[PDB]
Amino acid sequence: SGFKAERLRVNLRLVINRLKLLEKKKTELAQKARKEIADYLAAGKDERARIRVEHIIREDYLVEAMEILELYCDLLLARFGLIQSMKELDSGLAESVSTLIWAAPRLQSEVAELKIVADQLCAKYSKEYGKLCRTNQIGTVNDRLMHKLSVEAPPKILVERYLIEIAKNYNVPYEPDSVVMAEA
Amino acid sequence: ATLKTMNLEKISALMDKFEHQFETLDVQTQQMEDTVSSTTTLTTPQNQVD
Amino acid sequence: MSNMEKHLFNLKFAAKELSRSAKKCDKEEKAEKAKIKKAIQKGNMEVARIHAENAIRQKNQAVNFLRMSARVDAVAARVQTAVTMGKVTKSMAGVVKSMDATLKTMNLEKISALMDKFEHQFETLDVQTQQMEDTVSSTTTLTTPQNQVDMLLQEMADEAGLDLNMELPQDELSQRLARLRDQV
Amino acid sequence: MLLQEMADEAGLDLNMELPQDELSQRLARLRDQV
Repeated sequence: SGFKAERLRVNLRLVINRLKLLEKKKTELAQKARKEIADYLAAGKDERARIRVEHIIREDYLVEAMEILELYCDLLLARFGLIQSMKELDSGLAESVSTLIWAAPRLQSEVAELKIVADQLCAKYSKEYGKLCRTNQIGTVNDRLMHKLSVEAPPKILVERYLIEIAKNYNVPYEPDSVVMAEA
Repeated sequence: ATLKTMNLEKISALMDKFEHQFETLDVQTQQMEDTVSSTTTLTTPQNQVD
Repeated sequence: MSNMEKHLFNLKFAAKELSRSAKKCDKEEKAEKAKIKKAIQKGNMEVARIHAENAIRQKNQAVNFLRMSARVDAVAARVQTAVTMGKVTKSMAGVVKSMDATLKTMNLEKISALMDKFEHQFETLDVQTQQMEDTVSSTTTLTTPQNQVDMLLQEMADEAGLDLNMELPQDELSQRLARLRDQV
Repeated sequence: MLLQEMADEAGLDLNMELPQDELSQRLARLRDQV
């Protein structure tokens, strides 16, 4: 198998600590980035402000995804007894285990330990289950997290709404795209 | 180099060991302090302290 | 000096060198401003312009040097953390191994044994002093007759105004528990 | 076990108990397919 329970336990703790730092850091970098949007709006460079807002939306979704994975790591730590007890997958862990396996190849650039967590879960359960997770053929990965780590561009109505609210907060004039706002 | 030869897993291990060994050295001082307390039990009667 | 401490020293030095460069630009921008004044009074408008360009170029150089100085400092502050927490981590790794050795060669069972022995041997050395003190008491029995000590104690008690009789010999929970033991 | 011990001290994740290009594999498939 190659499964070592203390590898899984140690790395789940490391993943939580690293995600808790990245949430904080990426939240602060969004504060700095929203002022940059106001600067483009003040300069009347609205078409670039739209594209810079897509960066902020993606990092905001990412932070919300990190909060979900930090919760599923802490759930596996809370019910770690069941992992090392049974050989079958408990139904209460199914969402958590499948999601962490699905997320790992997306997040492994930033959270190196999450690669190791997924490896260990794919050792404890079958390599086959480990494949059904990565494709969500298993039909168990958390939908709300899959949405937040999608590669698609934001809805253009969201981009406009972001600009409107940033414009308000920094007291900068902005007029949204009527062609987009008609789709509301 | 340093983050290779002392990776976070190896640090986690070291920290857990550190803590567990200080739990031991507290069990040890407790039982030394109870050995001295019973050895000198006639020099400090409870009622005289009270 | 550690290889990181060499880098830390070089960064701290470079931050100061930049800060000095900014001060030198402030000094020279103040000097060029004085030369514009003189050149205007003499109607040397070409020379006035040359000094004007110098003054504006050193005003702006100063800001650049000052901003880089700030960045190099921030880095140096963070390499300082790495140097310190390196030393702390190595000291704590040392502690862990020297305590690991000592807790092997003096384990808690061996300590328990040592402590019991210690106590039992001091019980012995109390039996020993008791029987030395009784050997001296009987050897010198004629030098201190009982009645002379009793009479001196009574005399000293009379002078002290104390009613306690010195010829005669001189808690409840214990007595309650004693009665219980016999009653069952 | 000695290789694993030395790898642990080196901070290397490579497992030493277990055993440890594409053009070759493409051409192999071609040979069988014809």
